[PDB]
Amino acid sequence: ATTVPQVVSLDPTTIPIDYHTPIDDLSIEVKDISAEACPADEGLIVFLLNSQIKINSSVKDNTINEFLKEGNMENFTGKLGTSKSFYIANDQKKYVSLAYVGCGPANEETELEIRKVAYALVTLLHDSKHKKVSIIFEIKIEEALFRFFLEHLFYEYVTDERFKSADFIKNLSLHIANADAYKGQIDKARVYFYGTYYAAQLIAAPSNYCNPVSLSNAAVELAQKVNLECKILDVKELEELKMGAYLSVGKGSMYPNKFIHLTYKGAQTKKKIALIGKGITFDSGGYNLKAAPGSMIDLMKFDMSGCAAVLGCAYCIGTIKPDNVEVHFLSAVCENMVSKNSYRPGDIITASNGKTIEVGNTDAEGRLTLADALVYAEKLGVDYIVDIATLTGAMLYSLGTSYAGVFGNNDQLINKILSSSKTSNEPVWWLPIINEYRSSLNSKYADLNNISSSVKASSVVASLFLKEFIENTPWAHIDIAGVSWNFKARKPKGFGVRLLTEFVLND
Amino acid sequence: ATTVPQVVSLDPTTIPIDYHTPIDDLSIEVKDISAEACPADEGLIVFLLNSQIKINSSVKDNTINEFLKEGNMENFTGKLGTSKSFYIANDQKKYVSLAYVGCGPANEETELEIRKVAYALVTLLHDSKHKKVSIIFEIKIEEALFRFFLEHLFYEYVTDERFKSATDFIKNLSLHIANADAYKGQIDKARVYFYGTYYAAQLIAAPSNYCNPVSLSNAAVELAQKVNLECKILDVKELEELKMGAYLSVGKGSMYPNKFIHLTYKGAQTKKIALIGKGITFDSGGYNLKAAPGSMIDLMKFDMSGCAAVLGCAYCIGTIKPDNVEVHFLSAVCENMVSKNSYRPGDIITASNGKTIEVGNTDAEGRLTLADALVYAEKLGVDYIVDIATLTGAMLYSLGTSYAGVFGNNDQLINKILSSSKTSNEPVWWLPIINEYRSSLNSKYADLNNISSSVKASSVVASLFLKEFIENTPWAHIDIAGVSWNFKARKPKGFGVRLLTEFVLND
Amino acid sequence: ATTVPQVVSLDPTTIPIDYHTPIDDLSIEVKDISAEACPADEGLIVFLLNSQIKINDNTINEFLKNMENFTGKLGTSKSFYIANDQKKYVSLAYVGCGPANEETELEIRKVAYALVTLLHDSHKKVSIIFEIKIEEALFRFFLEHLFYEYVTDERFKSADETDFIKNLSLHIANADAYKGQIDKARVYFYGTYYAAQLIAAPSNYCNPVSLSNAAVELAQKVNLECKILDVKELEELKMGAYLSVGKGSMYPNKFIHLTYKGAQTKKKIALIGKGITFDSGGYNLKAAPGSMIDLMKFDMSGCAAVLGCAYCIGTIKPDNVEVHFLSAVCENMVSKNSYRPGDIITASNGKTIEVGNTDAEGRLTLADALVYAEKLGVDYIVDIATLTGAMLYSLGTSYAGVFGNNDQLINKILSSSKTSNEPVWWLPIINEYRSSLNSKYADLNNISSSVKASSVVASLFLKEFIENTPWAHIDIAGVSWNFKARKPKGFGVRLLTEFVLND
Amino acid sequence: ATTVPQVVSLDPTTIPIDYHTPIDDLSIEVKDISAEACPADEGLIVFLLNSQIKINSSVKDNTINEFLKEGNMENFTGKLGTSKSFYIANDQKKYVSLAYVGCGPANEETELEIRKVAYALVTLLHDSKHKKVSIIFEIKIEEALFRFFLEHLFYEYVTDERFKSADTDFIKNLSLHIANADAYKGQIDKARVYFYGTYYAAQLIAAPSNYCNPVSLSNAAVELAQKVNLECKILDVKELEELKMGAYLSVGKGSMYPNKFIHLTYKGAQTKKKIALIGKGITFDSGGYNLKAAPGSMIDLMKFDMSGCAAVLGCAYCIGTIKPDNVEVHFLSAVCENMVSKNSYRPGDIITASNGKTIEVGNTDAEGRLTLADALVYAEKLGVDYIVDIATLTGAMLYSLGTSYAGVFGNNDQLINKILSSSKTSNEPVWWLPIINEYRSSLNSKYADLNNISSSVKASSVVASLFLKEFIENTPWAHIDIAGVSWNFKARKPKGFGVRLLTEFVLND
Ligand SMILES: [Zn+2]
Ligand SMILES: [Zn+2]
Ligand SMILES: [Zn+2]
Ligand SMILES: [Zn+2]
Ligand SMILES: [Zn+2]
Ligand SMILES: [Zn+2]
Ligand SMILES: [Zn+2]
Ligand SMILES: [Zn+2]
Repeated sequence: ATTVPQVVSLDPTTIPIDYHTPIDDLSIEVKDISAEACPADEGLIVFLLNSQIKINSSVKDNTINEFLKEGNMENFTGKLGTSKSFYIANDQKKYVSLAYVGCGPANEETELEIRKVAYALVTLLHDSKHKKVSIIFEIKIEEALFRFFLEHLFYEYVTDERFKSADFIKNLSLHIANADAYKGQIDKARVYFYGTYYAAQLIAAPSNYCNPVSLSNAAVELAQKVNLECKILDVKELEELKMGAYLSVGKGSMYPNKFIHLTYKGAQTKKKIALIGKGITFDSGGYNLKAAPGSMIDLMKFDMSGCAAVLGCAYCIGTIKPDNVEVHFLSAVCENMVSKNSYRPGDIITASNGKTIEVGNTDAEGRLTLADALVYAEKLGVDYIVDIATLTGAMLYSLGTSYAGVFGNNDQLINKILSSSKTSNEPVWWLPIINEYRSSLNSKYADLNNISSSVKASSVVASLFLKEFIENTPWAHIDIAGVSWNFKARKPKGFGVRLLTEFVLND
Repeated sequence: ATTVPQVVSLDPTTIPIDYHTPIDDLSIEVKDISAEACPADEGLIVFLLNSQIKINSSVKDNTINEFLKEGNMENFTGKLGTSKSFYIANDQKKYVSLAYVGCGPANEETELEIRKVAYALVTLLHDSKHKKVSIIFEIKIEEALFRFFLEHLFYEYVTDERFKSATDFIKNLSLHIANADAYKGQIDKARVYFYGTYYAAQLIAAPSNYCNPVSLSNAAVELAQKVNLECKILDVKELEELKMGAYLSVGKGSMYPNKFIHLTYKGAQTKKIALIGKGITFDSGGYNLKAAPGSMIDLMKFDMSGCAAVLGCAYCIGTIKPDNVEVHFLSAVCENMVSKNSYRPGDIITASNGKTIEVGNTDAEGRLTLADALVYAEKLGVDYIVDIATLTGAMLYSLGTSYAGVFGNNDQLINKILSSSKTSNEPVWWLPIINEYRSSLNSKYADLNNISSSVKASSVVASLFLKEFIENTPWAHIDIAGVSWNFKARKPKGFGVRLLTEFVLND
Repeated sequence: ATTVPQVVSLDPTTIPIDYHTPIDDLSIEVKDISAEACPADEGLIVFLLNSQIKINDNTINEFLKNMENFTGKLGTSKSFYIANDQKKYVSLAYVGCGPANEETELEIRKVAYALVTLLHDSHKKVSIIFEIKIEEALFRFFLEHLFYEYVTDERFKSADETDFIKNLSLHIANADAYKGQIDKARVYFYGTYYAAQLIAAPSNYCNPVSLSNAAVELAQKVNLECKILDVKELEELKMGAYLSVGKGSMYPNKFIHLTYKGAQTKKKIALIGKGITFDSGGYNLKAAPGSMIDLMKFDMSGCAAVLGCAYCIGTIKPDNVEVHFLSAVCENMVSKNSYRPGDIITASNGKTIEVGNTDAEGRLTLADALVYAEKLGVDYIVDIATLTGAMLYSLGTSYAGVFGNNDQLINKILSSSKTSNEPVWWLPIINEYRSSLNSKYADLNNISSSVKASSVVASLFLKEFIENTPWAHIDIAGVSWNFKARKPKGFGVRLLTEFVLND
Repeated sequence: ATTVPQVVSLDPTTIPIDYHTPIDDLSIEVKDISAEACPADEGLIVFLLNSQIKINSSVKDNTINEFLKEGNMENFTGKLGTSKSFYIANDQKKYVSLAYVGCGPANEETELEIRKVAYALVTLLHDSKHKKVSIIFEIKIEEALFRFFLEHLFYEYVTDERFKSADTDFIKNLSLHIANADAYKGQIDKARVYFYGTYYAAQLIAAPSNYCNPVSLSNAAVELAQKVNLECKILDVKELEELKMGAYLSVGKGSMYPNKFIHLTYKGAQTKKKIALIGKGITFDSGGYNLKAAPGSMIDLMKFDMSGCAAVLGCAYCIGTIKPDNVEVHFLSAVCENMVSKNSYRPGDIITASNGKTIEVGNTDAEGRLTLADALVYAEKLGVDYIVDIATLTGAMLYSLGTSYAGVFGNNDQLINKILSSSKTSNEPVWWLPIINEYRSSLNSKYADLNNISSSVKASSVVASLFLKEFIENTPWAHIDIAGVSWNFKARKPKGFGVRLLTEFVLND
């Protein structure tokens, strides 16, 4: 591991990462709701019900089953997110916990409803210490949405304690009709959960823990754990490659720039893919400092969410090991700071493809690092290039906090991203690259400016800028500035890991 | 002729409207580029050419035709928007004006390129006083886009002089293009579509002291008489009987009574559509006054642009008179002012459908008027309800100034709007109604709030609020807040007229 | 049309004005410091000295030759009590004036303030010894400012003749030359005091109706012709710009037009003053930090200065000059009836104006006043008005700016500024900015698209309503109100009077 | 000291400068409009005409001359900036390019109109492949404005491509036809020199701050002094500390580039006035800890905070080339960079100027006047007759005089009127603004002798001039504030404002 520079001896030198979660010690069984009815012998028994629908399945325990047949759920409505739990004596006179969780109207369940049900369920788990949990699915739910339910359940259940100064559930039974049609999703849920969990752990780490050096060290360790080729480019080689845009952003930082390049090569029993993640470990804005009201400087540790989503996907692909596919996981990591050595508003810098860029705003630094990453990616000779980045805060005013935005130059590639959004249940919406705004990026002296003089549609403008660094490879750009961080829950979502993994696997 | 209330005798009482334009005195002829070559007789001959392509057409005048054969256009390269013009003597010793206008690379022309070509060409006309103009189309262009070129040409050519304190225009226009017979059907359509846009732009550009709820409803009456449409203007008392509490609350603070415009077209019996346009003749914001930097209060005469596009569509439909269709043109017209009688932030109002609304912001008044208009429209028993409105300024940060956004509850109707966008060449993009934001509209005391507490995706939120007033009819919503007013040119676009007209005619 | 409309019975119906001041009960005499020496006697004796220069009657003329601690610096002061031939009494004071022969309007304002501070903290007989060389015009200015700082405005206090000086003696070398400036000071002081009283009057007291009634009262006191134009006459005159501004006010517009005609033994002048009794900003409301909405009663300072000069001219009554005192008075408020941002209005000369900002209303009223003044067939048109807050960032709070279309008229304003000692600085009308006032639909916009030089833009707008008459424009937005003292200066009265009397 | 420090190897180490323009390859001739009438034999012919005035000059080609006697102005008004182009066969039946250009009403042309006419014609030169051009002046212009026309023509004709990644066809022959041509022939060489001096200053200003830093800028001055043979003296930090320039040195504390004080000296041949020209030279102004973060602070354009230094160096080129007699000129600039760092000076620091006066730093973004203070002290120690400083000092200028007229302050009426006279003959507009003594107390400090800003007076341009006057004791001194006029916001380029103004001021003394 490369040594992390420190100011005082108390500065941390590694990112604490939990490579083991309570889910690793969890048994998970899918059982037919009728032919393998829940015994209700210990722990928690949760019924997932639709609005104004009564319980229809049975439990093998006579006492509990007789209570259910009374059909008295008090004021439980089945309304989405509502909950009602209580303890009751079994046939062995042990007290088990029964619970109803509402799922909304029947046949209208989407990722939204799934997340609300999983959250309400985890609220009861955090308020208890059961060893066995039984979930009775009295709802119609597709296989991929069933897997997503388990992924989100685990996401809400496992808390992050790495930065606090201060016996979980061991068996999980899932009771649903046609159980055999869902068993193939269980161990996929394990992988997708941890990849998302890994990404969130990197995003939540504060910037004094997660810096360009420690984050690159973590990618080196990751590549060894899931058996990937690993290459970390240092400043000297970056200078040789003429990555002027990427190197200029890091000038003001005490941490040297680190360009992560991991490669997965599957068994030959064809397609080559480049995944690029924005990796700004902390974005102060530069001399265009984030000082305006609402600029959320205290949350800018999450400007490497794109890089985390790529590394989380690297875990998933490195674990699943698909055949006949080659994937490169890339991220130009650095830190955007204020210093005597920082690059200034108005500076003109040269990208690795020779194009000159006038820096109209140093807080638009992400696209500068992506420009050199895109040029690097196209030089690899891949069939598709996909980048994911917390780019434009204007995403909060367009799609908002639930739906990410995808831009691209190839309709076929865009449709693959939308498909993976459906099977991963990470919502994405297609937005246009409007050529009429291109002229607002013109510069009097440089080839381009990195920000627009006239156009307020920042997300569309930023996509136009990035497009200038792809010559003729199918390319797509996913802006997760609005969806990466959950402002209400004050935690990351790990958004993008499952989306990118589905894109690689279906290809 | 309802009397317009005045404060001083100098206050105007009508909207000046030009029912006759120079296009009504212009001859338009489409001629084959080779079999009816341009004679270079008099006036202006403009060659529309692509990048790095030589002139291939011919003129019947031998002096000029010999000049063209030399193939020296100096430094004109064909780049989009560029132009070169000069005067040269023909076979009769008369000085003719020749010109080249660049249309960009070949086979890449869209509504964007066409608008730029038409603008560069009109620059030459406004710098001249020719009686005859000949446009030589050396480009590949589809019929609908060819019609659009003419519509926009006239749009840039005819200037608005109604408010200047201060015959002289072209009389013959010849269009030389290959396979000319396929384009002749478009001319009369261009004449009607142009004036529909021209008419809408005149209502929008009229200042609010001229265009108030009374004078604009008077104009709608006159329009209905000139194109034979059924007309009905609902007054305050009838609106009170219909319990339009939301619409009426917005107008409480104005010296002009509310006026609900209802025009109806019914074609020969040889589908039923409701078109709703937002009609705030001036939006001061109310007690949530538009005082923040960048709120553009001086331009808020444009908050009736939706009403203008509906009336412009009414002219087009009332003139073309299609068969087998019935269209209702609706607009709840009012004015949002500050007064002792104004409704306050925090007031709870009741809509015509019984739902109570807490007014979290008086500057979110358009959706309140549309709410009662949607209830009114659904009572008519129509097959499609489409509204168009300058709703949310957030559109400037999402799609920007070129593309309008469309929301809806019915994918088949949304796709009909998208299809109408392609054949009208008024760009529109489909944006989602994200149900996760609906709870952001909940009110502690009323059924709904009119603005969100948490979500900043203002355009999505507004669409969720409007949806609460559509019970069971296919409905679509077009947000033209970003595209209606051309900020750089300081004039309106008349956006929506041709989009909505194409919608009615196609089915 | 002459009674002030009221919302409640307690709303005031007229402006309280003090037509008599303690200065009218004060006897003033100029004595030669050498010939008729100062007779010490009993009372206050004030010494006006320069820096590092020492003083040069009863007992203390040998007290004439001690003061130490007092250096003579500008504003410094002392005190002492004396023997006398008779004996046992007085006060005697030193007050500095800074280095010798470096006295301008600034130094004398501060000297007069220090002397008034002595009087405010204390007699009936006062003597001021002028051991300084100041010319006759600045000598009158010292007495004008002394009275200005001495008379307090108590019209709006709730608390309730014997409190003031009654005899003032001024000892100065060659005193025969200054004797003529005494009565001119009395006239000039009250003209400035009168203007200040109107400006300080709150907007609920001073409104378009009560201000026009005050003009009616003033004209009666100096026999000036007075004509007040009402809405109906303004409509037939087509003053659409001026009437648009007042649409949202509960007070009807009132156009003041006084006329003075001297005895013929020639020159015709038109003086225009901006008269917005309160400027809320309209729908372009003054809500940003720094907009000073609580002080916008001073947006009729120009009208106040014009009426104050009407008093002086109506009192001095110079020969061979005809003067017209004009002010389109109104109130800029927010209401269902107010004109909106973006409205297009028609001025009385036919030009259409797009209202890019309802807080630029002053120039709309002046536009119709200028057209009105030019139709009177005069030789010079001078307007004074609190137009642009940019003046605070240009010349500041001490110097006013003057623009115009005629160099000779401008230099006459500049020379009047020198003899009136109201500082003014000449600023340019830069024609390159004219294009920024173009409107896509109207002939003109009232504000600029791109140019931030806002005081220059405003003058370009005003110029559009003068066809072919010498015209000058004085922007007093920065100098009218004394922000640290929280009172008006009455700026412009003496400047305009000097311009009229010198002709 | 001369090495440019770099953070990465890709950081530039020199300011690219075009020392050769297409104007250097263009032949220019002035011919009498009557005794040497244009032949209209080849190339492009442009007539400069006033509104509603017919063509009055003739031309040798009888076909073209016949075309001229016939109107052919059916849509040409002569309105300012309008034009009309023709292709016409001459006596030899070859097509000739001929164009009309409107200059507005007669006898009303100022620098404003001439700037628009020059722009209109650059369009025709760009849209024409003719490399021989003849301009016929059918308008009344004095010598100085005629020179200004050529200067601005060149300014708009040449483009700055030093920072484009892409990539010389220009006009080669220019004939100027005007009445009484003999009186205008001397303006040609002057316009050539005045143009490049303006062009050179605009190149230094347009250079981004990572190219133009205190080191590379002083090195450019060294190179300029060699090319034009001037004495060059660059004072480094150690000598600056010896001279006790605490104000100037405090501003650059937070920069990675060391302070560089440029001192160029011209001494004309003896056949004896001494002038000192000081330019503000902040290569980048972030504002310091008083960071430029407020809306409209234009932090992305603050590479132009050395526009004064550029105008002085551009003047040095002109004086070094023209080489007037019996004049000694000093070209000074205290160059530095105002940055945020652990080493920067803080708001509220008290620093000591080289004349002993202590200064409380009420705002670190008012650093320009602090560097000028030590530069003014240095300048008066030279014992000169006039001191003139030029600086992008107060953003308030944009609200007072605006984008077209600069402001001049000073302590000497005679020098101020010389600056105003230079403004008329250089056609760089300037307006005289007052130093109002009543605001002086607003600069007093409870602890220091002075504050660098006022907290009560908002007339910041006047206040700044009052501050600078505290560092001139007994020498005629003028101060030219070009913050509003230096940068053309609509065109997005510098003007090189001040070069010709200062050169005219030196030459006519
Ligand atoms: Zn950023
Ligand atoms: Zn960032
Ligand atoms: Zn609104
Ligand atoms: Zn609205
Ligand atoms: Zn105002
Ligand atoms: Zn005002
Ligand atoms: Zn600064
Ligand atoms: Zn500066």
